[PDB]
Amino acid sequence: ARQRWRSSVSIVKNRARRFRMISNL
Amino acid sequence: ADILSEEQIVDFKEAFGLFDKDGDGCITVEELATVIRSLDQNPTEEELQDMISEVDADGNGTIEFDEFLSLMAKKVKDTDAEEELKEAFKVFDKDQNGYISASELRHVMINLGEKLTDEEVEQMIKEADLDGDGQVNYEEFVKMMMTVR
Ligand SMILES: [Ca+2]
Ligand SMILES: [Ca+2]
Ligand SMILES: [Ca+2]
Ligand SMILES: [Ca+2]
Repeated sequence: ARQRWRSSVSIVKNRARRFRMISNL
Repeated sequence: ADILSEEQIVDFKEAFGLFDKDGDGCITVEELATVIRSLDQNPTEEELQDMISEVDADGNGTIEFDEFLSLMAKKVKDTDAEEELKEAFKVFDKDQNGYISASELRHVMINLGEKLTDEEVEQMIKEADLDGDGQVNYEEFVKMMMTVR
């Protein structure tokens, strides 16, 4: 289940509802 | 596999619509500033204008869907652990109780377009949960993201 776990985190990164990129800058 | 489905553009499309309160089609520095300002932070307009013009080829002063998509879709690394480690946990632990509940992880899961089963749900969280307490603590999460083994 480590795959799905990472997928959830990886997918979240792509979704970035907070805009990690823009938010950071 | 390289599937890539509407679920990808949809997620971005949804977020984009959020940035553009006046669904004009293109996000403007002003609108962007308002959203950013209401994000618990207020960066200098200097980098904001430069950053926007940096990606926006025709640097028209607004980010188009195509630009927004590639902008994020392209940039996806880290450069900040405390950011990804905290941002993720913050999302998983919505209630921010220090533990990830199946229900919380259940949504964060299917909410991504995935139909799991009772068996999968168990191993899904039960696997990460080292204490088998049907919950995952931030500590366990960090270790799971580190060694993983
Ligand atoms: Ca607009
Ligand atoms: Ca542009
Ligand atoms: Ca919780
Ligand atoms: Ca645990």
